[PDB]
Amino acid sequence: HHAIYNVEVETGDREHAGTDATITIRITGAKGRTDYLKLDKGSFEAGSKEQYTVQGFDVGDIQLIELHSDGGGYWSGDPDWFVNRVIIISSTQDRVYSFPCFRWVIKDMVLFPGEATLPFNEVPAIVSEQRQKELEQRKLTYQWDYVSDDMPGNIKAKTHDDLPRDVQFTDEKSRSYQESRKAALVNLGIGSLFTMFENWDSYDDYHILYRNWILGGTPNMADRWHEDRWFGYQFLNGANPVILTRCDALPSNFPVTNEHVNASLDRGKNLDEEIKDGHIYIVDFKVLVGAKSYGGPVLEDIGYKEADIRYCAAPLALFYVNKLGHLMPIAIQINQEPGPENPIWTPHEENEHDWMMAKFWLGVAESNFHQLNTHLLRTHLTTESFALSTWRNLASAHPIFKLLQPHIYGVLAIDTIGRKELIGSGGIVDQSLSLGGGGHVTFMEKCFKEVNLQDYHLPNALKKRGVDDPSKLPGFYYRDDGLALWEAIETFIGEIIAIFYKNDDDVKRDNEIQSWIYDVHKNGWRVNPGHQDHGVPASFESREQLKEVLTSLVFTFSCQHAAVNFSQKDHYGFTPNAPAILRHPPPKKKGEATLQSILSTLPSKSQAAKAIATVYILTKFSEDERYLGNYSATAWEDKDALDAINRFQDKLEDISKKIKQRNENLEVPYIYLLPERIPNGTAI
Ligand SMILES: [Ca+2]
Ligand SMILES: [Ca+2]
Ligand SMILES: [Ca+2]
Ligand SMILES: [Cl-]
Ligand SMILES: [Cl-]
Ligand SMILES: [Fe+2]
Repeated sequence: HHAIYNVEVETGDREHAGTDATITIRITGAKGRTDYLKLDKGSFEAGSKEQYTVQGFDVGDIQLIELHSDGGGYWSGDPDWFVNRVIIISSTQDRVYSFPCFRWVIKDMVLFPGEATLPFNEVPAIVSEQRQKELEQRKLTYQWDYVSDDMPGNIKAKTHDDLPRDVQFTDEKSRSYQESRKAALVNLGIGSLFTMFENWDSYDDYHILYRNWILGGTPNMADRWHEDRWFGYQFLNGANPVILTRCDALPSNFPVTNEHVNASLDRGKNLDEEIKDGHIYIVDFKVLVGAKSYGGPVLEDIGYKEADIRYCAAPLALFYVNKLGHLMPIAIQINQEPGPENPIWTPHEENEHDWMMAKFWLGVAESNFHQLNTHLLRTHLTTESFALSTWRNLASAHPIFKLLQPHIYGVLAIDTIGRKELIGSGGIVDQSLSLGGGGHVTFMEKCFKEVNLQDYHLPNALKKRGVDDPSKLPGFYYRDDGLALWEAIETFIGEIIAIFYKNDDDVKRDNEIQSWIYDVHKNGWRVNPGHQDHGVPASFESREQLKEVLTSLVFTFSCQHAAVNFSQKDHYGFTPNAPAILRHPPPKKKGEATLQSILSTLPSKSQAAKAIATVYILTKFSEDERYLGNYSATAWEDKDALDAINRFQDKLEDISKKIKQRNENLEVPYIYLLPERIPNGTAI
């Protein structure tokens, strides 16, 4: 009683997926196991589907398989082998066994047939043993490390190439990244020569700086940045749509009166009435107090007491929804502590240059807050903790591992690269931000102390901010598109949960999902001295709770990151629209600003050029990117999971059509939350 096994192996299409190592396969079932059988005839190229017929002991019902690679011979260039799937038919069994993989094969790989399972679901003992062994190994490979006591946990890895191959960039992403860095150096050098002796004379001089870059079009604020309406617009639909809140009373330290702003109001009501009516909005950049900027200045409540010396601010700014539904800037106080030396500036300044300068100070605060808090910390660095916990704690056979895989990809890679090339001394931030030079890390630490997982729940966060009423605050497309996508992701995730978890007891009994959240709770977002609670539960008690955390996480990896990252070309491409460095301290009296003093405070030509270069690198989509819901490289087998995926993709298609229809009637289409433009993950 031998059996004949027909074995088909599908190698992934990605670069270097293939192998010339000698490959064998051991088959285990109810009756025993075969020896390692050779899969020897023909090549294993990328994208190949290769068939083998091997004979051995009849194992009966197949329960697991083991692939072994000899790691190549002397001439083998890249023996590591990326395997999509193995399909086996045994001559003795009236069944097709399907073993999804979608992971790199180094020397040994154990695979199980059929649908995903929770750890307590009934399977052969040998399957449970192998599952436990996988997780033991994961914990050795995937280890916690920390920038400081005040930063979320990251993966331990010296450089990108020290990362497990499963979490490195694909070669296509590495090429996209490395080529972007080369192109940026070339464009910077050519632009430097071209503008070398230019007398930087006017705001329009900065337009030259994006001209020799492939950005996907002229920044859409280039022609309108100087208009108060479009300045206001970007607090809803630009790169940092996260800080504006409804103002139900002026802060005590921001003493704006009806006299300051009455000339801007246009619905027939005074400031107090407009506040009650829900048409008054505010930003408060208080968190920036104490920030250390390059060259040494330290920000105080009052502001500040040839060298590269940079400045920031902690402003408050007031906005008004006018009768046409436009969000208009109506008052700015550049720093926190009000008085004659830190007054209230309005669009009605006697000296028009004073109002423009006030707007630039608001923009510098916004840029440093956006790049470091909204983007780097609150997408990349904080979600990285969850990516790491997924690898540490969820088995590859776990349905939530399968769900998260397409979404967690990239973040470990880019952050590992970034801990050198973006956050590191001399790096991207140091050249392009006021807070570069070291103050940027302290600032992220300060922000992290306040981070709560509830912040990542879009509907709750928009409601908390008072920005979710379209009748009071119209024209807010980040909200509208974000909420549509939140709902689609939440529906999908709930349907997936319902397939594998039949009730709350199933969640409670799932030791892997419990380990997963506890690892983040205890080791990931550590509540350390001086930290607020981080809102990370120590355990899961229900399917609804599991859904809310997964939805928050998936939405952040994909949608949130896209909205605050890929919006950067339009926001920052024309430097005066959004300066990230200022070179002189703020005014201590009114009447000082001239075009010339403004141009000397704004970023230099080369500072501006480096901001553009940075944006170019951080916004480059890889040629192998997969966008939201594209699950072509996922390990699902369950028919009901496949159906839930179908419904999700169809819903995303409907959302995409609705967004395009909405956009065809907009002066400035809002495109960053189209599903075809949202990567599954945070990869750049
Ligand atoms: Ca290879
Ligand atoms: Ca072949
Ligand atoms: Ca399908
Ligand atoms: Cl055998
Ligand atoms: Cl499955
Ligand atoms: Fe990013």
